[PDB]
Amino acid sequence: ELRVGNRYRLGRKIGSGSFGDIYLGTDIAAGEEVAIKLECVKTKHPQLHIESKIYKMMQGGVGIPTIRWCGAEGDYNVMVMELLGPSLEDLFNFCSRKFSLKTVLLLADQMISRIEYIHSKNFIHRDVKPDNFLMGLGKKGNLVYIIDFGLAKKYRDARTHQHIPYRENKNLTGTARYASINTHLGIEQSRRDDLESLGYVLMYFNLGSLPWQGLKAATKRQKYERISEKKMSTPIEVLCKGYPSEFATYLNFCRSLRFDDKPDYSYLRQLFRNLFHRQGFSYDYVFDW
Amino acid sequence: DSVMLGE
Repeated sequence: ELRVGNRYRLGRKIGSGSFGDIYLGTDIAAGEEVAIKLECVKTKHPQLHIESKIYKMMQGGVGIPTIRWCGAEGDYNVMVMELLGPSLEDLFNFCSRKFSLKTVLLLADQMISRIEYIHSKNFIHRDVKPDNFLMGLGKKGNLVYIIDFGLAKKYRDARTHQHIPYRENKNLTGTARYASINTHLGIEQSRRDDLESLGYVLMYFNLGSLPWQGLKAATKRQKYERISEKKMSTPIEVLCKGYPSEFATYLNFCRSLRFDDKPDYSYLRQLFRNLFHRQGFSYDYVFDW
Repeated sequence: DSVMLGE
């Protein structure tokens, strides 16, 4: 029977990450279910062992999945991880693509925290999006995890904290729907851009849809140019009309951060915590689902 | 193509 690491029975495909497909797995020794990411050993741009080293630098951080085993076998580099619960995109679909304000605010607090923690370990994520956050299991069911470090990179030197240099005219790789404006302009990404994408994720949870989502084109890049100029031609005040102003204040703050600015995470988290208490919700971690 | 990883 098909086994990787001579211990993890391979199951159906359960998604597709960056530079690699994800499979359900079973630990035959424990009976525990796992996630298995595969990368063809003979790729010209190998990544999986880099991503697993980053996962190893990130361990201990709250909401970071554990790495069970990493190796090579057959046609694949193999990375085995802790299996988590549904993704935030899955759960958004589960709730008929509408979240309560309270759930948006509970998620926003935890997602800023995940991102700040990655930043404190000298890395930016660069693919902030609903599929890349997953809820925990059982006793960790109220905890938001961040996954997929296949596009992560150092934004600063690990000993001097010297920030990476500013660059322009980059053909960048991301998720078009959630990318920040600066990425659409070819600018080197940095801490500001993770939090800007979170802000679009928040408005996505709020609306069901984004104004630049579901556009018609033929070619791929000309579908990307249409997303880029609809996103840019949509003022934050018009995207966030009818909603509490904290979502616009959030997005406005992120676009006015400079390339190498350290974000004031505590300010942003406080924006949403203040509205949460003004609304009279209680931080009892009860999400919509 | 808007939520696929791409360029």
